[PDB]
Amino acid sequence: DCTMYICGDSTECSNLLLQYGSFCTQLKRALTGIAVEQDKNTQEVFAQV
Amino acid sequence: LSRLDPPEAEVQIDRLITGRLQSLQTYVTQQLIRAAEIRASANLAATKM
Amino acid sequence: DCTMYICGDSTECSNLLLQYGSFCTQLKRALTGIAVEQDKNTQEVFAQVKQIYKTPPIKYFGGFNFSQILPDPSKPSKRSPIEDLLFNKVTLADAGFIKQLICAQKFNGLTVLPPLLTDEMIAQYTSALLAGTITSGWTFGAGPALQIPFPMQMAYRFNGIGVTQNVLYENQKLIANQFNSAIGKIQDSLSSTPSALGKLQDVVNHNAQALNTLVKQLSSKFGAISSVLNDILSRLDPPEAEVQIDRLITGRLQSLQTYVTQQLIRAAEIRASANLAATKMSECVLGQSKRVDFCGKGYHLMSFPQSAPHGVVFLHVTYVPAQEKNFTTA
Amino acid sequence: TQSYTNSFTRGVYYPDKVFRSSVLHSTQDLFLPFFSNVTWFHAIHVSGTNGTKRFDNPVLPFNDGVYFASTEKSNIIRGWIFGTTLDSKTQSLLIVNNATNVVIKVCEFQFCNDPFLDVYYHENNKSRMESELRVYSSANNCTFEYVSQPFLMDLEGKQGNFKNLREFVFKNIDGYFKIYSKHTPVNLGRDLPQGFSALEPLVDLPIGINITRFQTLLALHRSYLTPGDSSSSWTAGAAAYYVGYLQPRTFLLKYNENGTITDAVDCALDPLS
Amino acid sequence: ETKCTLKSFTVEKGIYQTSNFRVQPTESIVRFPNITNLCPFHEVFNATRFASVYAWNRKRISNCVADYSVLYNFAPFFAFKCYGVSPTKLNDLCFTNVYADSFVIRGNEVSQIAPGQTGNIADYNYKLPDDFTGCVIAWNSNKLDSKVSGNYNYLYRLFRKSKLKPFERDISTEIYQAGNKPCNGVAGFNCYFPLQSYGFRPTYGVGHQPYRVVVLSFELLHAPATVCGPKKSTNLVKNKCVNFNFNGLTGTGVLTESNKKFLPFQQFGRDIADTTDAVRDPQTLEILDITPCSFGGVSVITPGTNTSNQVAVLYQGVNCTEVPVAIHADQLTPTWRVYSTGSNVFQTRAGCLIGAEYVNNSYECDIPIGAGICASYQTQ
Ligand SMILES: *[C@@H]1O[C@H](CO)[C@@H](O[C@@H]2O[C@H](CO)[C@@H](O)[C@H](O)[C@H]2NC(C)=O)[C@H](O)[C@H]1NC(C)=O
Ligand SMILES: *[C@@H]1O[C@H](CO)[C@@H](O[C@@H]2O[C@H](CO)[C@@H](O)[C@H](O)[C@H]2NC(C)=O)[C@H](O)[C@H]1NC(C)=O
Ligand SMILES: *[C@@H]1O[C@H](CO)[C@@H](O)[C@H](O)[C@H]1NC(C)=O
Ligand SMILES: *[C@@H]1O[C@H](CO)[C@@H](O)[C@H](O)[C@H]1NC(C)=O
Ligand SMILES: *[C@@H]1O[C@H](CO)[C@@H](O)[C@H](O)[C@H]1NC(C)=O
Ligand SMILES: *[C@@H]1O[C@H](CO)[C@@H](O)[C@H](O)[C@H]1NC(C)=O
Ligand SMILES: *[C@@H]1O[C@H](CO)[C@@H](O)[C@H](O)[C@H]1NC(C)=O
Ligand SMILES: *[C@@H]1O[C@H](CO)[C@@H](O)[C@H](O)[C@H]1NC(C)=O
Ligand SMILES: *[C@@H]1O[C@H](CO)[C@@H](O)[C@H](O)[C@H]1NC(C)=O
Ligand SMILES: *[C@@H]1O[C@H](CO)[C@@H](O)[C@H](O)[C@H]1NC(C)=O
Ligand SMILES: *[C@@H]1O[C@H](CO)[C@@H](O)[C@H](O)[C@H]1NC(C)=O
Repeated sequence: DCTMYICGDSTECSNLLLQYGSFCTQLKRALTGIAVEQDKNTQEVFAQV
Repeated sequence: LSRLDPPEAEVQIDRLITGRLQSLQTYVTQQLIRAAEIRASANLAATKM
Repeated sequence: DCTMYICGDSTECSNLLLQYGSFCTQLKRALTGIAVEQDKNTQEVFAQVKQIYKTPPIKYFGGFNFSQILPDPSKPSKRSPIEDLLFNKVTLADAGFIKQLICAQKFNGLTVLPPLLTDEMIAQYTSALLAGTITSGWTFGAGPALQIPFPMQMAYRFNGIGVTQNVLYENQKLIANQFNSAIGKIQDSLSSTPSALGKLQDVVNHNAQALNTLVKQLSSKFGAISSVLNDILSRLDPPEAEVQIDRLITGRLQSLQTYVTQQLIRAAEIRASANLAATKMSECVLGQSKRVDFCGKGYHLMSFPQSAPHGVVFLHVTYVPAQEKNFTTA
Repeated sequence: TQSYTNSFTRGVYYPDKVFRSSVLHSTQDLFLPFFSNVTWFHAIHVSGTNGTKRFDNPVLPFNDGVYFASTEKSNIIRGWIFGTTLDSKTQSLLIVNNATNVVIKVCEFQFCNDPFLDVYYHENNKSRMESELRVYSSANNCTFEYVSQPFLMDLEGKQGNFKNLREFVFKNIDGYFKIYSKHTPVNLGRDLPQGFSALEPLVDLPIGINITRFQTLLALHRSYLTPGDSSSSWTAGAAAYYVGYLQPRTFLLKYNENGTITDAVDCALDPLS
Repeated sequence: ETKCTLKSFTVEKGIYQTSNFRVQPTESIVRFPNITNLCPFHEVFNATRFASVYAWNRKRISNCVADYSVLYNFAPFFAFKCYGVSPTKLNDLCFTNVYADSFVIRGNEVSQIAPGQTGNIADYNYKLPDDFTGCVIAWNSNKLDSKVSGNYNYLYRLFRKSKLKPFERDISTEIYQAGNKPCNGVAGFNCYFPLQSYGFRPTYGVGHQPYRVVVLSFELLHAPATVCGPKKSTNLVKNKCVNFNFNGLTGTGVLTESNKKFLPFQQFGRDIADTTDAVRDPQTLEILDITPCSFGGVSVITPGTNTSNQVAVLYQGVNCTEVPVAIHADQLTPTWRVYSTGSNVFQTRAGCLIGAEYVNNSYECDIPIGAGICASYQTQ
């Protein structure tokens, strides 16, 4: 999570970060895609029967 | 924040945020490549099975 | 294009951008390579054959019914009914034909080039492959095509998996009826579930979505006074506005760099998939494969290719046993 | 009559002057939360042909804008007083509308409180409120002046069935008082009907006043339709006058094909939202 | 140019993308709205009942459109010395208040009303603050303000205790208590009246001619602008890449009529891409549409430089009927225009190709252009 990492529990830092556009919405979709791919990998190797 | 006043605190926090964002992007960039290599290995394993 | 996207036709922005050096000759040598690679992929996949074959004017193959896959002359595009259903199923947003508004504002320095092989010559390649694999068997993948009647080819395809020819030559009618029923039902099976054409859909979606956000980053403060370059130029004096200009230009440059980096990895994955598809067509179609589960599920008999927007669709005709009996052995 | 009711889903206004066609744009701004508490506030001054002092019009604060709804006869709640202290240094806004023009003078007054309710104000027989206006009683200190044109002209449908509810939203961010309002007489007798309606901007002017104190001055020269009981502990009591409150939230809004707001959704009401 | 874009003297067979072209603007438009609510200055200036110098007549000025370009012809302006601020450039300054006043003075007292000045008129009547930033305009008034017997309509104060503070008036009909004797209104010896007559005669020429004079105060500080300039507008053009400044909306592109419907209060529309599409009030009120106009890229098709020198140009995504076959100076981005741009034009789904002619034959692709079209260097 961005907010916890970059601006730890400080409202002003989060407000300042909000001006940087969609540099975190992009940083979550990649990791979720990686997680889903990891879940599918072990399924396609074994679930052949 | 406690030691300073908002005007130059903005500059300092901007520097910190850009540095931390640069440090964070590299992590997902490397994770994507590692995931691609792992997926290639998984496909080879599935074919072998 | 850098100068258009980063700078809004402002002399000061261009002059400041010139100081950064070669962060654009580097950012164009990658996308051109990606485009050339994409153009080469389809040519390497489909254009396996040398000569364009034509189906015989008559159509009779001993009970086998190929009307659903062979080209249908009635429609102007000369595309098979299954190909037409596939084309209708996929919804395409931007094709790039003098578009000059879902996809009209992407001309903000961004352009979509058209593919080299128009999606009409691909139909000719597919038709040639179908004719060659129908009237000549697998012998046209090595030398000159040699004709052979379809029942004999099917008999040898059975012989290739340890079943003698008498089975086919005595159950021809039942086999033909089963094949006709299956090929009829495949169309309804495709039409029933919408997720069947998932993968291709995603290829259309993600890139488009990416393009969208690449424009949305234009209207971002990035820590500056405002996202309008002319506004900050007019309202604030020249001698120190270069700080705001540098902030905006570095933000936009980083945003563009991220998009290029993502495109590189996506292209690599697409290349891997295309190489797998080329191997699958070279093995399953122009011959018979003894590998397990590579060409369909079960023992493999034949394959048939069809084209789809930015993709290929294989139909595997396979052989699967049925009810069994116990026996005592020695 | 002090009483609470559920706000349902209402109080949405255009936040900017741009035009959008069939989009799902998201905004972060001051709003009225969905399904909140709206307080009735009632003045009950009528009984027979005798005064019987009411001690009505209690104190009411002003916390970063306010949402107001009414079902006036024609001009019963014409009086509005917005000011820091309403006594001195307040420069309180005195806005009045009685079906012809408005006064937007910005001056300090001790008050304009002089109801002078005639003993013959019984609405059934004698409502002689002709030229009965002792407004802006004296003054305290000012030099500013400003005028404008009328705002609320209730289009009477020649019947009481169309009990119109007028809605207004007031906020004073960096000056520029804004009076977004909607004239929808579609109601028929049900309080706060379910549905959506937008609000349009009318005026703006920087005054610099820290608007902390909010009140009204009714037209006591014609009084009726004032019930009362022992209502308490989160009940309903008729007031013809509602008060809500605003806070900074984030919403997602849907623009129609023509360009009119049709649906909106909160971003913190419910996990589904 | 192809040799220039990649640092070398030799180029091999292939297609290279050199640069891009963009149609330059031709005209600028500033479409400000109507200009009403003019400021009252003729009303102040046009009067024949001006007051006296000791009790001058004031004026308050507030939100109003002020144009200091109408008084010049209305009066002769024998004297037109305003404040040190640029008299020529007065239509570009915005203030929050304009407090002014007027009176009549004598020929010898033209400059006595200046900051830091002394004298009977400048000490006990009116003194000026040192930081006063207001203009002064005076003009002769002997033709009208003169009576053959006596123009006993104005007076002047001469006696007062001390020097008056700036921006103050000291109007009072008291009697000066001259000396130690307490003159309580007797107006006898050791006692005088602090007011005297200021009549005018026809014979009074140089040295005594009354001058009607007006000054106005400026107050420039950190506050919202109230009194501003005219903000003149211009005319409109259609179907021509031009700039615009609609109500402070900078931008450029071709302009056409607008479709769809706008809400009465909405001014400029948007889209999904967060860009401006339509705006309002070019002149009077209507809806009009903006669109980016033609730009694109250029590709150079050429064989090896050691084989030939002829080249072909592919303009990407432009209509052959609208392509710059003119490639005129100024309006067109590409500096080079010595190219033929004639007798060889082909329309393709990828753009417009100039420098080659279509052929009905069919061979293998040598240099891929696109959309099934390929070019090659051949012998006729
Ligand atoms: C099997 O082949 C026969 C002819 O050899 C096809 O019969 C007709 O095909 C057309 C093609 O669109 C249909 O419109 C007709 O309705 C068919 N005839 C009848 C009587 O129905 C038949 O369609 C082929 N099988 C399949 C599944 O297409
Ligand atoms: C014949 O084959 C069938 C299976 O097709 C056998 O049926 C199963 O036999 C096992 C042996 O223990 C039982 O546990 C199962 O319950 C049987 N299946 C069912 C559905 O009951 C059968 O045993 C084989 N032999 C004979 C003589 O029938
Ligand atoms: C009520 O007030 C009126 C007003 O003058 C007065 O005449 C009347 O007597 C009052 N009622 C009683 C019961 O005194
Ligand atoms: C209404 O007015 C009078 C007062 O003048 C009142 O006493 C009576 O109830 C009514 N009279 C008429 C004639 O309507
Ligand atoms: C703002 O509010 C405070 C009370 O919190 C009040 O004392 C003050 O007068 C207000 N500001 C102005 C400018 O009136
Ligand atoms: C929107 O416009 C269309 C055509 O312009 C019209 O038919 C429709 O009624 C409009 N919707 C409204 C006014 O709500
Ligand atoms: C005012 O203007 C009128 C006409 O413009 C003119 O006749 C008159 O003389 C002017 N007033 C003075 C004092 O000159
Ligand atoms: C604005 O000025 C123009 C000038 O011709 C004219 O239409 C009118 O006087 C004014 N009002 C409108 C609505 O145009
Ligand atoms: C270039 O062309 C010349 C002919 O002018 C030829 O002699 C030479 O071998 C060529 N070299 C290459 C590298 O193509
Ligand atoms: C492009 O040119 C052709 C040729 O006449 C014309 O028919 C067409 O309308 C033009 N389209 C545009 C968008 O300019
Ligand atoms: C070339 O082909 C076109 C149609 O594709 C035909 O109209 C023309 O006559 C042919 N011959 C030429 C252009 O010499």
